[PDB]
Amino acid sequence: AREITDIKQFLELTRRADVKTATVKINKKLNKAGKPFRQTKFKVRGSSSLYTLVINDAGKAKKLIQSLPPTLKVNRL
Amino acid sequence: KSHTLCNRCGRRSFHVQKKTCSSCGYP
Amino acid sequence: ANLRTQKRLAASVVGVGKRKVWLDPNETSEIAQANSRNAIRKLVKNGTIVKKAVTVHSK
Amino acid sequence: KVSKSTKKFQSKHLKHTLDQRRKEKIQKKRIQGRRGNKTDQEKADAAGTREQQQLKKS
Amino acid sequence: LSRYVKWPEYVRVQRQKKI
Amino acid sequence: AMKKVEDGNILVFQVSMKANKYQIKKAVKELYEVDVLKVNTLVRPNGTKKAYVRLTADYDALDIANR
RNA sequence: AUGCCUGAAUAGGGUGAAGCCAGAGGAAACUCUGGUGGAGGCUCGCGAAUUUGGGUAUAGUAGCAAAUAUUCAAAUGAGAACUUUGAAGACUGAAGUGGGGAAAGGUUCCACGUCAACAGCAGUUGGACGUGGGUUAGUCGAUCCUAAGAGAUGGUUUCAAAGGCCUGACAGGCCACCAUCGAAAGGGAAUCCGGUUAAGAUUCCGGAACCUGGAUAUGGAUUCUUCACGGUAACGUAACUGAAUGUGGAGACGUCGGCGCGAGCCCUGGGAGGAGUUAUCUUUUCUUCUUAACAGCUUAUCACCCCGGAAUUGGUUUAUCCGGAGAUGGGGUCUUAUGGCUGGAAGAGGCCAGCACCUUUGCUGGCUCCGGUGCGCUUGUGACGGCCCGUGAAAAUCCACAGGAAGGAAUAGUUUUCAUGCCAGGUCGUACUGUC
RNA sequence: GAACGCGCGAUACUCUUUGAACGCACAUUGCGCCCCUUGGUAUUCCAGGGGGCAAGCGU
Repeated sequence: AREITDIKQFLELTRRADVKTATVKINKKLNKAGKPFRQTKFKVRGSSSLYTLVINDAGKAKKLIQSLPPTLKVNRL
Repeated sequence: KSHTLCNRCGRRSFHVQKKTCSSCGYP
Repeated sequence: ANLRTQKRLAASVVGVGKRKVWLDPNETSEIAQANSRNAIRKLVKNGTIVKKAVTVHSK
Repeated sequence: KVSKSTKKFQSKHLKHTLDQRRKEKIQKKRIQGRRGNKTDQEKADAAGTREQQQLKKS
Repeated sequence: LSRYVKWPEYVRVQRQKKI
Repeated sequence: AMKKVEDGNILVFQVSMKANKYQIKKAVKELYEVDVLKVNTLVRPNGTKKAYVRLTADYDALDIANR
């Protein structure tokens, strides 16, 4: 499995011809400041690997979710 | 276990160390 | 009324060995019909087959 | 706490090791008093050099 | 070395009979 | 074998001693007109060969067993 | 009797040899005292003996087949001391009466029915009988390689015509050396976790990943048009052509000792759950709080490089070894073994609580957190020191280096050890038990 | 003659694996090479089938 920090790379991954499904996973976890927050993992598998994008920002995750292709199947959790 | 199956005759007479059969003499 | 296989399956499913499983003496007929591990799991869930705890003995 | 190697050796090899030690001690004690058991260096020292041998012959 | 391998036996024999 | 057929989408066949996985796959494909995902073969104690032929998701093994 | 090849083992307690450090006596040599160090024909539990697997040479009498402890209630059954469940008593006590393997056995594995025979009483029980079910691999082994040795060819490469390759609008040229067998413990490309059966698992299912071979396409580089740069250096890189020929590395190699580090186990504090005991005392005793292969970033003792030139000799190990053949000191380069963070991955696994049913009767909600410790056991590893000794088996296999043959440009020049993309992986073993 | 199967051999109440036994090995269902042909995207890959492999310094 691979991790990617690039949002547009993830979007390019989800835009290819051989894309099956994308998984959106939510984790309720605390940061070093002690205040808990919501972390979102976007997972899509390419040719031979599973690429994961981890976002600790809620607004960015919402924008990325709204920017996903409308013909792409998305697994919630 | 000094002997094993002989391919030519099927008896338990093939000496493993000598690689020869004591019943049909193979080969 | 031969629950040897039932005890074996219960020990395997719960994973606590045959010395920790408890088969209900008042439910021999019900346990006798548990010929599969799914039925053993059902019996464990219903409480007919129970898992005994580790002995309380100081180290 | 006993080590694993100690347990393995004491379970496997202790008896024959002790027996061989006993046999070696017995043989050494038996041949301690015998006459005719010398090392090669001692035999050479008793033999002496060549010049010592012409000295002895004279 | 062994340079005789430059001549086969028949050649060597037929040249020995020449002598 | 029938449990595997109805659940695992796998057809269990008996094949010859002289057949390999390529031949079993090709024979299943030709005789039953199905796509073979994989073939796993073993040799039984009674001197016969048993093959588990898993078909692709495009085919239902229950339908092929009934047909 | 003496061997040879490849593996396992060569342990522990005690004592305390050289060498070294600090002292005292003496002009040296030396001798005492304390420490350190960890060696041996040291001890402890002509002769004899000298661990081990695989391979390979030269009268219903004697008596009960001997391995201790059984008791109570219920179920089945014609029949119960011997079958099953529960309760009690007892045993093995990790060097097991516990879980696996090689060899060997061959269905003894699992289910259903049975007691004619067998399991030296009995038996409704079975390693018995009868009928069925069961062993799934690109990644684990064999298959490949060679070891001692065996053994074809004409005794093991020998007075053998013993074979492949290259060049060129049939001739010429290059090279030497022998088949094959022999290891499921030696060398070797690559797979992990969770779940699943009456009996199958690194093989099945789900997820995740690597290895080898092949054809090809795209991007990038190959910067004026033609095989790229940087740093004093060690060396760094997204690439960055390389024939014959000649070399180098890995494979690939004795044993022992202490020291340093990592991991698993053990010990332990707080807290979040569950269980036991409570006439009295006991913030108490038990148990859960886990993170795989693989992948990205980062992280080194040693070694090496540059500056510099050292006695008032310094540095320094537990072990007195190092320095003008360049120390101390200052600044750098490298191997990634091994830690850390992250993806895999919490969705898994675990511990709880609650709500559904004469039924596959599964639904829902929480917690799965933060630390400490070492003459501890197991194991891996680094730099050393000691002793023996052929500089410590071979081969398959992969890589690199010298060398400069050849090739490369105007409507897609050459190369593709950089990146991404496609396809495939046959035969045999796999159930069960188990002299090393 | 032997092994495995249904007197017989996958055409089994034509002739499997062998055996003097013949591509090489062999206590293995192990390892190759050559010619034709067929299929799966196919000039390369993979697989199936058929048939095979015990010159001279002489005149």
